[PDB]
Amino acid sequence: MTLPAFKAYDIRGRVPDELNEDLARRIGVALAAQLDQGPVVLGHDVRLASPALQEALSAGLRASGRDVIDIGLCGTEEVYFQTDYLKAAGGVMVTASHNPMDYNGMKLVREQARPISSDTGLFAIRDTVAADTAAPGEPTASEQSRTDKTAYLEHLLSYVDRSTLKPLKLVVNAGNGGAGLIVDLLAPHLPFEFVRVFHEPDGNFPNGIPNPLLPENRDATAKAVKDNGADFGIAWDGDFDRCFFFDHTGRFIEGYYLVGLLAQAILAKQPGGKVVHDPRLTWNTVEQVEEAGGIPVLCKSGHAFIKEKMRSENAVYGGEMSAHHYFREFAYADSGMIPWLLIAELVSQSGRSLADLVEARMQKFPCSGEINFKVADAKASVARVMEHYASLSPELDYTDGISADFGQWRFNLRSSNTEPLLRLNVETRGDAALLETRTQEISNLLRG
Ligand SMILES: O=P(O)(O)O[C@H]1OC[C@@H](O)[C@H](O)[C@H]1O
Ligand SMILES: O=P(O)(O)O[C@H]1OC[C@@H](O)[C@H](O)[C@H]1O
Ligand SMILES: [Mg+2]
Repeated sequence: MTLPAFKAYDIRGRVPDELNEDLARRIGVALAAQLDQGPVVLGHDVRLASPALQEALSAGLRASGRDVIDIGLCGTEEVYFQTDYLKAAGGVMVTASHNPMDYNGMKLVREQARPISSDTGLFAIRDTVAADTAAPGEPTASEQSRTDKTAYLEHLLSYVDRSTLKPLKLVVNAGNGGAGLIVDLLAPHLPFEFVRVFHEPDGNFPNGIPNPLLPENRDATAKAVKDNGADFGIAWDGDFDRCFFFDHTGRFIEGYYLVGLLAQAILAKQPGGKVVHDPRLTWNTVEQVEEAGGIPVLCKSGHAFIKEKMRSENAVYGGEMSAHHYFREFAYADSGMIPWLLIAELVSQSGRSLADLVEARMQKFPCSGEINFKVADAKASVARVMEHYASLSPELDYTDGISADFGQWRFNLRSSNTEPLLRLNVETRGDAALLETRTQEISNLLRG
């Protein structure tokens, strides 16, 4: 077999049988052989074992003659930003944010923070590590500590006109991940009043592993919004490359609707741009992008595909319904910080609440939410769905699984690239009844 920690998009496994300091050192050696010239940026998340894994990575890299730029405890987006900003040969973020307590991982990028994925270097690294029985060399390169966040913070603040911001009251919930450290560095330069929930970084995660999608975790942010009369709330995953929004009523806003909203926010600053979106939920994004004079570009889901498509299109912005938002000048990469700054500015300038910014769009294009299925035979289940609907002759697109457009309703059905599951999304043209009957019909077919 092969080392199971090497997945399609990153490295992820239980410590210490699937990921440990010796593997991390070997990964550093192998990474050095996979990159063009230059130093390598390293950072890590709040998990207790993360520093030691980073240090082993550094030892392997420096044994291979790579200078290391240690950016410290950070978010994943800071590894992306510093790798590109400093013109480094690549970067590694030590994190496996959503996984259980005994798990860690690594996200790897090359020049300009371009992803290293299974077919673009990661499995080459895996195979080198797998066969590497050499004794560890000693370091022949240096490590520098570079914890200055000025250029990163200035980049974040460039997405808003400070003089137009109003003193909104914002709930922020880092979930004991790392997001609060950036919020607090930004706060002196913003007029907002922050209500800080689960704010201190704690790798023991006393309030649960950060995952705002779990209803119990979602409810902590919703309660804080309602109880404090906040204008909106923001929660993050642990490495804070994903952001999650709650309007003033406490209602969680499905990520689908933020894609169109953020696209309009960016198109106001960069008119006529191309906007990359995924195939799971589309109609609202296409309409809002075109209404704002942008050009929507359909792309397979998954951060590496989004980024490569954005690059080829000079796209100003990309958005996935899975809470990932990508910005051209941010190394074409995803940020959990840029989106809430943009939303705070929209609310400030428009005088409209976040609820009003999305309400009509949610009524116009209601969606199922992503529904996941572990079935005995994914291929037979997909075929059962398609055969059932054949007599209606949907328009079919195979960008990412199967997308079927029936006119007043559509669905996307695909296999996950990170887990052995099928993922379903359905939306309709303003018809909540059709949404529910079709969702339940597909569900029954998949479970058959
Ligand atoms: O654990 P994370 O690396 O923070 O999240 C990743 O794995 C979980 C997915 O929901 C995310 O979209 C993906 O980015
Ligand atoms: O498991 P997957 O569905 O293949 O990928 C997920 O993890 C990475 C994100 O880019 C995707 O949008 C998210 O859906
Ligand atoms: Mg994350």
